[PDB]
Amino acid sequence: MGTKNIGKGLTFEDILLVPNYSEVLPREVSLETKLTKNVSLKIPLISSAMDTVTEHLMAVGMARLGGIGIIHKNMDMESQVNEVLKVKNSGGLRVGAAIGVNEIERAKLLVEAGVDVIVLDSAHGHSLNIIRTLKEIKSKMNIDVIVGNVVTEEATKELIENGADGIKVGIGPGSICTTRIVAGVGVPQITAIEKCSSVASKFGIPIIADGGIRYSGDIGKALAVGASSVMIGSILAGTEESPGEKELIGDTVYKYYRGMGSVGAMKSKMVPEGIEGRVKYKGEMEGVVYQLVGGLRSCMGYLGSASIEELWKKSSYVEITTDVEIV
Amino acid sequence: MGTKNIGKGLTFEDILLVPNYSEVLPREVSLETKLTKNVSLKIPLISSAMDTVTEHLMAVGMARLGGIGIIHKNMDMESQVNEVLKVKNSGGLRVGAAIGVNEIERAKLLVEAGVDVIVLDSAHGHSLNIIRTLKEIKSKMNIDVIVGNVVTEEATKELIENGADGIKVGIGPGSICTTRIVAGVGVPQITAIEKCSSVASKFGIPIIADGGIRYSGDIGKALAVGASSVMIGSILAGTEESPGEKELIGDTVYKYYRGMGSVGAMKSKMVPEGIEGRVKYKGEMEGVVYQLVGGLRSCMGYLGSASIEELWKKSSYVEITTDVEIV
Amino acid sequence: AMGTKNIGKGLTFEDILLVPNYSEVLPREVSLETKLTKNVSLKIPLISSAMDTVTEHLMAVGMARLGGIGIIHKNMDMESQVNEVLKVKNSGGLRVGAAIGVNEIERAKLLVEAGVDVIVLDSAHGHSLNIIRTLKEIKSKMNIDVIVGNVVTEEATKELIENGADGIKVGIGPGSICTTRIVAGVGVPQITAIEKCSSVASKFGIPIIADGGIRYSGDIGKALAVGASSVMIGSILAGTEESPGEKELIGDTVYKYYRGMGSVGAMKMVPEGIEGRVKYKGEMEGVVYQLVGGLRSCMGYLGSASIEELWKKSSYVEITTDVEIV
Amino acid sequence: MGTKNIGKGLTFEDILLVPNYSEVLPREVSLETKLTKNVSLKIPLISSAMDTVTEHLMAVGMARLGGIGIIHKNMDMESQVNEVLKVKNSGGLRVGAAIGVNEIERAKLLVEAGVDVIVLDSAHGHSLNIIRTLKEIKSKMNIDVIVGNVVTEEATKELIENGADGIKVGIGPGSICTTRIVAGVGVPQITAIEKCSSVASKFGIPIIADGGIRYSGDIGKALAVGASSVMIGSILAGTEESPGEKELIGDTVYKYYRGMGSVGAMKSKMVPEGIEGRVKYKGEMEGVVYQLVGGLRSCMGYLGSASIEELWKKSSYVEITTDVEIV
Ligand SMILES: C/C(=N\OCCN)c1cccc(C(C)(C)NC(=O)Nc2ccc(Cl)c([N+](=O)[O-])c2)c1
Ligand SMILES: C/C(=N\OCCN)c1cccc(C(C)(C)NC(=O)Nc2ccc(Cl)c([N+](=O)[O-])c2)c1
Ligand SMILES: C/C(=N\OCCN)c1cccc(C(C)(C)NC(=O)Nc2ccc(Cl)c([N+](=O)[O-])c2)c1
Ligand SMILES: C/C(=N\OCCN)c1cccc(C(C)(C)NC(=O)Nc2ccc(Cl)c([N+](=O)[O-])c2)c1
Ligand SMILES: O=c1[nH]cnc2c1ncn2[C@@H]1O[C@H](COP(=O)(O)O)[C@@H](O)[C@H]1O
Ligand SMILES: O=c1[nH]cnc2c1ncn2[C@@H]1O[C@H](COP(=O)(O)O)[C@@H](O)[C@H]1O
Ligand SMILES: O=c1[nH]cnc2c1ncn2[C@@H]1O[C@H](COP(=O)(O)O)[C@@H](O)[C@H]1O
Ligand SMILES: O=c1[nH]cnc2c1ncn2[C@@H]1O[C@H](COP(=O)(O)O)[C@@H](O)[C@H]1O
Repeated sequence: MGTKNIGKGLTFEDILLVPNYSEVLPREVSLETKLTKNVSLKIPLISSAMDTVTEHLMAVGMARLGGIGIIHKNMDMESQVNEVLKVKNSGGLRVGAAIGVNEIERAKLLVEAGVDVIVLDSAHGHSLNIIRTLKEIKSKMNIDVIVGNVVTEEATKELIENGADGIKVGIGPGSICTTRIVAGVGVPQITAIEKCSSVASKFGIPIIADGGIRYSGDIGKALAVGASSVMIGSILAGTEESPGEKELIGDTVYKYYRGMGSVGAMKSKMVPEGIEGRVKYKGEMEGVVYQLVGGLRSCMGYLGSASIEELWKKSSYVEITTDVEIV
Repeated sequence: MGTKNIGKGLTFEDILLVPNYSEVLPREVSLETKLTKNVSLKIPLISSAMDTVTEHLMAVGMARLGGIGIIHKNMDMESQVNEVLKVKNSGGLRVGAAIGVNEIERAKLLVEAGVDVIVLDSAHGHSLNIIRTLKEIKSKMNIDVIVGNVVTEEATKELIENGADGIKVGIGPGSICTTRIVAGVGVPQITAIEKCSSVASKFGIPIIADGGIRYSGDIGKALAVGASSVMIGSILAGTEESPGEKELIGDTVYKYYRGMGSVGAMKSKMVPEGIEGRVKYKGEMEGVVYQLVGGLRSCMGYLGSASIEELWKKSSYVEITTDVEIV
Repeated sequence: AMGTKNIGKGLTFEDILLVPNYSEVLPREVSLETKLTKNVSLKIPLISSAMDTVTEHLMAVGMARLGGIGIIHKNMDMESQVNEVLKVKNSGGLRVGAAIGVNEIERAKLLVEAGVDVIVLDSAHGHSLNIIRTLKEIKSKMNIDVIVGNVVTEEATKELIENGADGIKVGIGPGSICTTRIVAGVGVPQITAIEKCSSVASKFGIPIIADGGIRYSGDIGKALAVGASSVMIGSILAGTEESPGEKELIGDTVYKYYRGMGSVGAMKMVPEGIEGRVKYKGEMEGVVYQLVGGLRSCMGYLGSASIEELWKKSSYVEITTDVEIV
Repeated sequence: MGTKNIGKGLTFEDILLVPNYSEVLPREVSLETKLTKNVSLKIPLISSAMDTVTEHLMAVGMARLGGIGIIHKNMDMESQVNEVLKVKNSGGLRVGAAIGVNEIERAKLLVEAGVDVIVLDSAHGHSLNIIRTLKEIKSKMNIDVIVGNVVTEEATKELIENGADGIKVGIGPGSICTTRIVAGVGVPQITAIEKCSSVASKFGIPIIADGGIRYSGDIGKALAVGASSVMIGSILAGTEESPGEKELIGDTVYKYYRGMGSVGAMKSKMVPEGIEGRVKYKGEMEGVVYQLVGGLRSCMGYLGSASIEELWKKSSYVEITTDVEIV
């Protein structure tokens, strides 16, 4: 009854994947995927380009486990290049790096330093400035470019037309995100993946599902509705390999975790669109990633899918509504 | 299922605005709007006509920042006139003043005092007494009259036909409102703005979205579905410029904030339709208004809208369902 | 809706809001006169519940004086119930009701002889053989208006009316102290239940009593708006001084006992009500004043000068379900 | 709005049963039911095959009250056989026993020991391994086999065609279940029973509703939408007859209750799909079961159903939205 009402948006919590006939065990499924149309991964996990999540140590950790880390850009170009070189000089290991609009010089140095992918990011990926930066990169240098963040078919189509090698989806869903309350803007993440994958898959362009992952189950849901990989922040921020500081709040140890659109991140008249928060310290990332990969394998076993491509073809979900004390 | 069921009603929390292709930056958008058909504002913010929110200092503050304040009527005619004169005597600043049903004498004195707009208020705007008062004002004096509060198409049409220069929308959504629980009456504010805007827009008559604003994001939502401006109470009640008293509750400083239909406000056999509450002290209104305006600019940027006219044209929304500890 | 046994969405009071109409009537001007049964009228549409923590003679005298009516509960010997009814009648000839259960023909007889104005035939499941038999037997042996409940369906409403019901009490599920939903898994949301039952009863001119679930004055307006002629109230009145419930100090607050008639204590088993406590509210007149005031406000918003007009003009909208009150 | 969306899933809390005309009292209803196509029970209650719920003492209690207990498999074959023999030597009492995939030797020993039903269970019942194990059992020995857990029509149909004598439904609903959050997989239990019973009732094959029972009212709901019986874990875990350990926490006594997919159960590199929890100690199981049976009787009385078969015929439900302090 609303003219401007385009429908009901679903987030991860709104749905559950329905089991299929299965002939494959969790241990047997292949988790190989495409990061961009020219770069592959062994597992579909990416660490977020945030200054409390990913520098060289996190990037090295991610790559060793078959994923990839995106070096954040909240540092001068020289330091970012050096972080990339740190990962690259640690054996033949893939690594990514973030840039912002009009940062062509930063992009050039990164590419020279041997980065495998450039992540061109903005709060609003479907914009004139972003597209102009994209076209400039593709014409000046030889590199795969992931562009984001977008949530619509139209955005996805236009970015692909201008040379996007990967599409990053997510406005609204981040754990430290306040765009939804500051600007009133967003799209629930399942719906956003569905819309963007509906265009991108037609062109063989990978969708990165960015933000809102809380449990391993969410990874399965994101991939099932069309994503090729997921980008993760808060979960990895609590690990020993994250660059964030530590603080003892009362009894337990916490790691700092802040949005790149927070007051503190922007200092490194403002209208912040992210908070500065704390997450519980969780130790080594390897144990953390193992559980995440373990959960996804279990999911794909339930859906009888031996690969992500198969999962796209076989998956379906149900909408759900939203006395034992756990030890 | 019920014949009397007119459908599902949405409030601000129920929806999220969808991003469009954008070639305008937040800093570049124009927030100019019409308060009434003959009075314009530089920003679409109005402070509520309540005795804990708007007297002359709040009204001056709002006017200086491009908005307007409505002097409340919980005082003798002479006192209300003097408050208006205080705003008027400090630069050529705009100001409004509230009156109730049959208060023709008060309105006359306010108009003579140079008030820019009269706000004819009632719990139930769509009524015989309100219409009569409106017609009497329009025939005895020359001034723009805003009439409210209403939530239906029929109400909006009738008030416009009888000469209303602006329509104030909102029954149910105010933070201190108990009409919904005392009378069981109301309409969720997004739905109410849509219904009323569907009639008023072709007439070129501005809709004021009154009540329920908690975050800057809500302002964007209100304007996007048809409103020309928003009226705000509780957010401004906490500022140093509001007339409410201060109380120290344990650790933090609070300001009094009460509905004009509360027992205490009606004392200044009763059946109250508002509560007497407290809100945290927030300091200078300038910083508060800065954030609100900033959030709206962010919104219009996401929606590629360089003006409010453009926002009405381009906006769409999605209906939504309703680990990190903030520092 | 995907399930073959799914008959649709059920709405309770909290699920909806009444939409304002054009109004030419003030809250003070509306008439609250209504029918209790097709032969008994009331000045206000409020009934106090037939529970042993809510209504004995003092509550029933309170209700009647204010324009409503009280239903004396049946958790007492027959002679005792008659004496309560006689206490109400001895003071101004005020109207009063009384509850009976299935097969309690002797009790109904004594009550009618005592001058009761209406008999309330009550069961957990009103649409049953035993209830129908008792109803038919009453109508044939004595001359009295009989309210029957509780029911939630069109077919229940129709059959009870065809067997002589003078009023229909609607409510399975909504009571504040009710656990039928949890114990039996049974019930219908109260807005939907009133709509279904009134759709049948309005054709025969038989009043609907909306029983249970009232928390705020606004709920009264909603119930009447969708077809009810009156509402029955328990927990709100249970905290008043006129209620027969005991009082207990818990912490720094005085509480009144309030228990379901299907609770262990009331029956003294598979209980379908809880034993609870409600905050003490003082005299009932002030409480009833607020309730009536809120309903007047509602009828003013909906431009309805009477309950009849409210039935004709009312519509509602479905809704989704940092100012700190002093 | 989503193509892979198969609809809204309902759990127990989402519905309420609608009363029918009744000519039967709660005390008059028959609770007799089929456990499998060749085994009948006096009441439709089964205790879960978990090591904190059912060993011989629980199984004897369930049998004497008219139901049945399923001896868990987290013990050696000889120990499980010994538990079965303990129940059989306590008079002619029904008893069941659980096996996993490929546990043909275990099944043979249990059958030779006089077990009345084999419960072939897996996290994902609709799989190649489960089907092969089923066909192997049916071909090598003579016993009724209950197979689970499944949530779909296709799964139900295939297991039945391959010789299942009972179908256990439930992926998602258990009180200690985290398959939902670890794998992102599940189906709300009312919907799951509906889908599976739509197939199984055509073949006269009983549906067991497994998991998520919290109140007696839930049993009525499960049977009403097509189940022949319900399996219960958490409710019975707190009884004196459960094998769980006891522990004082504060001033209240708790019993241990853990998923069989918990790390604690699998110890008796893990990716658990159940939690380790505690439930309040509730004394003898007899009083507990009495309330559940009484609740179901009350339900069938409301629905005018003198038997479960009649309940299937007459039942309907409504979908619902989801100041008195209890003593
Ligand atoms: C929200 C955000 N990042 O989010 C990542 C995707 N969820 C973020 C990161 C750093 C700074 C900021 C800040 C600077 C706080 N805010 C924005 O940039 N907001 C914004 C609003 C509308 C538009 Cl159209 C544009 N734009 O680039 O043209 C930007 C935000
Ligand atoms: C609720 C309210 N204001 O709300 C502002 C808009 N949300 C308010 C303010 C002062 C006094 C009151 C009081 C006096 C407490 N309440 C009403 O006036 N209620 C009301 C109900 C229905 C009608 Cl039909 C009429 N009417 O005069 O025609 C009035 C309420
Ligand atoms: C639930 C209830 N009253 O509710 C009033 C309306 N909500 C109540 C009052 C006293 C005792 C009880 C008790 C005795 C606790 N429970 C029932 O009577 N339950 C019940 C269930 C199904 C049927 Cl079919 C019948 N029946 O008489 O035919 C009765 C309940
Ligand atoms: C979840 C569960 N039981 O649930 C009972 C019914 N809800 C459970 C019990 C013991 C171990 C486990 C463990 C071992 C923790 N997890 C699984 O077995 N998970 C799983 C995932 C997908 C598949 Cl395709 C299969 N499989 O049948 O090969 C198994 C889980
Ligand atoms: O300040 C911000 N505001 C909104 N989103 C942000 C901000 N900073 C980072 N993000 C996004 O949030 C994601 C992480 O989401 P999380 O894993 O749910 O913590 C990142 O990959 C970014 O896309
Ligand atoms: O007592 C009352 N009851 C209901 N609404 C009120 C009352 N007093 C003021 N209002 C409305 O509530 C608005 C403020 O809502 P808020 O900004 O959400 O606090 C005012 O502009 C009035 O329209
Ligand atoms: O024990 C019980 N179980 C269920 N309903 C009850 C029980 N006792 C009283 N009731 C109902 O609950 C109504 C009161 O509801 P309340 O006003 O919401 O407290 C009564 O008028 C009865 O219809
Ligand atoms: O570890 C587990 N993960 C998920 N489900 C489990 C696990 N262990 C047992 N279950 C299921 O949960 C049921 C008990 O559900 P409850 O009665 O709601 O506690 C059992 O009968 C099993 O079907």
